[PDB]
Amino acid sequence: DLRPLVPLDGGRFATSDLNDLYRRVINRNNRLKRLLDLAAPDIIVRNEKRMLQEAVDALLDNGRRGRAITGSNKRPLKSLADMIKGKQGRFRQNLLGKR
Amino acid sequence: GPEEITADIPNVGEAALSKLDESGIVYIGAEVTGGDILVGKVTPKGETQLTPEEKLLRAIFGEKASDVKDSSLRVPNGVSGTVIDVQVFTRDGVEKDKRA
Amino acid sequence: SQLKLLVTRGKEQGYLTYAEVNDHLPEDIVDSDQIEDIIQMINDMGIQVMEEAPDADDLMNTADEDAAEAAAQVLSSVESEIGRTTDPVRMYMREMGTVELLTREGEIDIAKRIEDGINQVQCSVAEYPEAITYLLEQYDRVEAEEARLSDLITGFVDPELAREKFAELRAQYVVTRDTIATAQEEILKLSEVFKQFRLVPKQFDYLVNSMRVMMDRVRTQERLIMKLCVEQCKMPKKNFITLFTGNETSDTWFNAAIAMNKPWSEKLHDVSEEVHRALQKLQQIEEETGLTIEQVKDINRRMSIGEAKARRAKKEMVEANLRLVISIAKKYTNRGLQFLDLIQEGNIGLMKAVDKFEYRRGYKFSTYATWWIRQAITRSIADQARTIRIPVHMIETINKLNRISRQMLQEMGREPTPEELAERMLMPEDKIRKVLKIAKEPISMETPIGDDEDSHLGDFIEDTTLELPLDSATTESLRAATHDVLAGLTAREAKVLRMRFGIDMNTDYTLEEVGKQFDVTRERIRQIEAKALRKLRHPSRSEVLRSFLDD
Amino acid sequence: AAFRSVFPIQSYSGNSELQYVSYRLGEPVFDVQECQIRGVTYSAPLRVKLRLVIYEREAPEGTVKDIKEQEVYMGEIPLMTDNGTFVINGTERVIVSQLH
Amino acid sequence: SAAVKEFFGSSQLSQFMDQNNPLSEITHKRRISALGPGGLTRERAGFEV
Amino acid sequence: EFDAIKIALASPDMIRSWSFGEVKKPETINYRTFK
Repeated sequence: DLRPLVPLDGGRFATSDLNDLYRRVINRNNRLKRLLDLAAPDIIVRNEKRMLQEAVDALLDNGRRGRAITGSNKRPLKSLADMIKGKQGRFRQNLLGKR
Repeated sequence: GPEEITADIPNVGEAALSKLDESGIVYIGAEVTGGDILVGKVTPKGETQLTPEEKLLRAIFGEKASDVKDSSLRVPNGVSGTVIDVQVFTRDGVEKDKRA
Repeated sequence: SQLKLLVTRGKEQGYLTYAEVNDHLPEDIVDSDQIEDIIQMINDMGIQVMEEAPDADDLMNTADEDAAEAAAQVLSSVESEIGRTTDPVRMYMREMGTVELLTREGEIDIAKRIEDGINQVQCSVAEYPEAITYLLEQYDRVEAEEARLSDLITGFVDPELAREKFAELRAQYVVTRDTIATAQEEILKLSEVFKQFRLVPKQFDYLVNSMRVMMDRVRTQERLIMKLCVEQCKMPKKNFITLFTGNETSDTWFNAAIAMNKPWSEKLHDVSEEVHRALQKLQQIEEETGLTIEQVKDINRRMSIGEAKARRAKKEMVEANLRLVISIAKKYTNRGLQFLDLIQEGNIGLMKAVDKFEYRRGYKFSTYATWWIRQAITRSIADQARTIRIPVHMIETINKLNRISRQMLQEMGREPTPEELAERMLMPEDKIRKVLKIAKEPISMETPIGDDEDSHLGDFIEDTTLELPLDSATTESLRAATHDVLAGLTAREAKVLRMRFGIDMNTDYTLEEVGKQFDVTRERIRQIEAKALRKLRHPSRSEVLRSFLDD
Repeated sequence: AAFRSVFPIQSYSGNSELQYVSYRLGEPVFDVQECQIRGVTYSAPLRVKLRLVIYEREAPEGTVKDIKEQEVYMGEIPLMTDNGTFVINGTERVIVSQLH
Repeated sequence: SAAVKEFFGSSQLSQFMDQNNPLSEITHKRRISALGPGGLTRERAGFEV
Repeated sequence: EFDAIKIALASPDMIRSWSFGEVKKPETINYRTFK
């Protein structure tokens, strides 16, 4: 419910980026697991480990180091830090000034 | 399912429907004010799964919680004016009601 | 290090432009992303690199302070390197570029390598009596129709010919097996004839991994003799190589290990129990698997050798083809899956290909592997491209829709009405509306409507499940009113009313449980409930109650 | 002056030039009242009479030998009403001049 | 059509015609903005303009 | 009700206590019946 997938009007859902980021991390995590089951040549599993690391690193703090992954809107999608940190995180607006 | 615009809406007396015509949409020229219904629209509620003692109060007075709840277009509060025109855009698949 | 005095310049000015941070850069930076990262590192410690003259009259220092020297260290180091260690894609491109893309008919060579690598394991299988006994048991098992006869083979090297060459296997196996110095030639020739077969995949897989399980039980008892004595009893490693290694079944290497009367030997009395019992284990296990230990030991050892040879060449095969894989994947790039997802799914398909190859078909490996890889890549793009997983045939329908829509847009003048697509396609015209409302992607709840506050979309979504505080404060009043009404009733009728619904208790009860509570039939209870209801229906107990029915 | 800037477009020496001949502004489907009522952008179709000429790769300097002709549809262009305003989705809009 | 339609339909130089008035329309048509794509923003300018 | 708030690292153990079961697949809803 903190990262919902609310149904807007017209069968056009609205979600927060965190679902996209969690998809991106779970996909590469599962793919790494299957690579480790297949006993792949360590070149591909190395690339998979690095991909999973970038996924987790963009889930934790997107835009921190590696040119943040952009969502489907062209846009650098938010991560847990951006829901916390900055002018727009929790600590600033809804944590100080509310309706 | 669909949503209707019929002039029969649950949980409102006939006194609040002297404005709506049979087809559900207000008469052109009627003087409405806040809280009146400009359009009578209901959406299906399935299903309620009601409470304790509310169940007893239902049994006592033999009523039935309606399968529908109403989401009808009422004048925003404060407004007070004359309905001067009403258009009815209908999707192509649907069939026009009486007012359209 | 002009960078280092660039930092001091940006400080002693209190700000840096893009002009200065383009002047005092390294002259050898070609990858712009390095410029990105370093200007970020600069701003992280101060000072912020705006693009012009300002900060002229803006005298506002959040850049303190431990970050300053660390970031200066990182900047002074960025010249010591050249990058990049920040793009996985480019590091993978380099990684595959390491392997020379020259396997020009060396493929067939390494493929024959794979073939005669996975047949040393074939022989080590052929020397494993337990797997071959399983094959015999399942011959007599499937020919008795305990499974489909194809449960043994994915093709072979005739039903009655199959079963009767299995019969000759049975006869050669008995002459192999009851001839306990006669077993040598019989078993070896039967393995020669046996190596002309072609198992079911799962059959061979299970039988060989249970071969591994057998040798690993032997290996576990080896542990039980090793760490219990050499590493725990402080048995001499040279001793463990001397006495135990070589005999392994007799009692002359451990029971003649305490008995060797040494500082090491007569300390074996405390871990003597589990070695005593492990000898029993291994001595019965010799017959349990069907042969004394060392034989099947080194047969599965050569098995390991052969499998290692097989795998180590499939590596070179896979890399030489992934050089192609990247290229083949590049034509699926915008389809919803970022690039390195595509090439990783491709490489999974590529391993699939290399483990299903044949030089016998005389063609070029490229076409076979590229079929595999395009199939698996489009499988990926289908199965993990959207936030709501829509099936693949549905994606086919959507693609048809997009193509025919673009076509009607430029053939039928203005645009395609879905009533018109209902004819242009052979679909039922609500399938079309459905598939159109199903193919759309979700709006991001943080997409900002460009208003004053810069509030996004996810802050204008009411919560249509909560109950309005007026409604909860009503039914609390309803609990009050109903309890009041019941209070003015006989205890029989009141308890029956409560127990009948769930009023201010746990679960409501059927009439029979109620009669249980009062020792009555359910008809008595229905009478009580009906009388209480009739009593309550009248006003003076029902005015406020019926007013709760606001209508 | 936006068609000449890109026409004629030749192949990469391909002896085939797609050249522009003229264009024309279609008739608007809806006039501005109906365009506001329906929520449409009041505009006009834009027909363009391109022409594919081909030369076979012999001589001399691309012999024009196998040419075509058509009327293509490249997009609809919104129209300024008699008071200098557009109807973009039924809403009146105005394009404010920029100072660059 | 997509490019020109996103110009006309969504960009800082395509605004609701203020119409509460005859003068409001006639002075919103004759307006010379200094913003938008191809023109400086509010932060970057700034008392130059 | 409460008092000071502690922040710190979280072991994998503490994280497994926080959860109510592991998430294995990357799918969200069922696209036709949106359960």
